Amino acid sequence: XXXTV
Amino acid sequence: SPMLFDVIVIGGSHAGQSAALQIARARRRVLVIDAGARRNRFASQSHGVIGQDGRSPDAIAADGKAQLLAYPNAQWREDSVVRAERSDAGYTLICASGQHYRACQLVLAFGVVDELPELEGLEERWGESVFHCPYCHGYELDGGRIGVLGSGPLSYLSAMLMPEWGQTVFLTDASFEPDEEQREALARRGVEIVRDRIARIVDRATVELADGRRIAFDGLFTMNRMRLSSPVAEQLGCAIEEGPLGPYVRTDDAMETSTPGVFACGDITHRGGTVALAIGNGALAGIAAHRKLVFG
Ligand SMILES: Cc1cc2nc3c(=O)[nH]c(=O)nc-3n(C[C@H](O)[C@H](O)[C@H](O)COP(=O)(O)OP(=O)(O)OC[C@H]3O[C@@H](n4cnc5c(N)ncnc54)[C@H](O)[C@@H]3O)c2cc1C
Ligand SMILES: [Cl-]
Repeated sequence: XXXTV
Repeated sequence: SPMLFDVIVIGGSHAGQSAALQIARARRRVLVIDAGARRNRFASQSHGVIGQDGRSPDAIAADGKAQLLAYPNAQWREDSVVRAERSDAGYTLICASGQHYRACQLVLAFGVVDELPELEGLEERWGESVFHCPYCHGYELDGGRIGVLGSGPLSYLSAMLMPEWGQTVFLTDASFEPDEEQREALARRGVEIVRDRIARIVDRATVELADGRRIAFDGLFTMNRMRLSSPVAEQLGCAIEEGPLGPYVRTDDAMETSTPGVFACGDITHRGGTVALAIGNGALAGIAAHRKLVFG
């Protein structure tokens, strides 16, 4: 991951 | 009238199949209701799933469905859930076909829908030369030229990440101006910034700018917004939170939503986004749904 992870 | 199940899974892709499989293996009656439109139906290959790297997404989905339905106590309907209600007799589901189904518990696994930037030519290239996730499609660009299509503050992060996969141009599209510190960071990552508004995408992945310049790329990335596939979560009063790229259904660390007996997995949850993540949190949701069946 919903983003950078 | 309506058929009774212990658990109904709404959505029959990777997350829903993984959840449904745990319940099937617990010898409970589980029904999957699936509308047949997976998020990844645009790319011809899937990557990043150990044991399935390179395989066709349709084949992955097909194998999973067949091995779930090998359990007599698992069933499938090709249909769309339009309305969900909480009654004393658990949950009641009404489908686009008119069918009603009832369950003690629900697993929401209906995925998200990509809302693509309004750029001429982008939609027809989606999943072929325009992508969302570099872990899924970066490798195959072979270290070539990559355009990051800017769409607000978060695109900066994408631009910083993309040099891992090739020479990156941050096409801000006259929408976001990196600050001083951001411009320096982008500079040391070797990211070129192009600020001109974009007219359209032509060729495979060539960007035509407002001044007529054309910049050819081997692939383009967008950090586009996404919506929930279904209002069902909202109808059941599940807490929905606004993430960086759109809404997700809130869950505890066992995949239970704010509404008891309703669980959620896959892209609609906070830490979804890839097939591997969906398989894992789907399995978690299924075991958790079963535990609640048994212990209340
Ligand atoms: C172009 C593209 C390429 C991608 N490539 C990769 C890759 O290579 N590797 C990777 O790990 N990830 C990839 N992804 C990400 C991946 O597609 C998702 O992480 C994953 O499919 C999510 O699974 P899900 O089971 O959470 O959602 P989905 O796969 O989107 O499936 C949800 C299902 O629920 C159904 N549904 C929706 N609403 C209803 C309703 N009201 N009633 C009944 N059914 C409903 C849908 O029709 C759909 O079948 C890619 C995404 C895109 C867009
Ligand atoms: Cl993608």
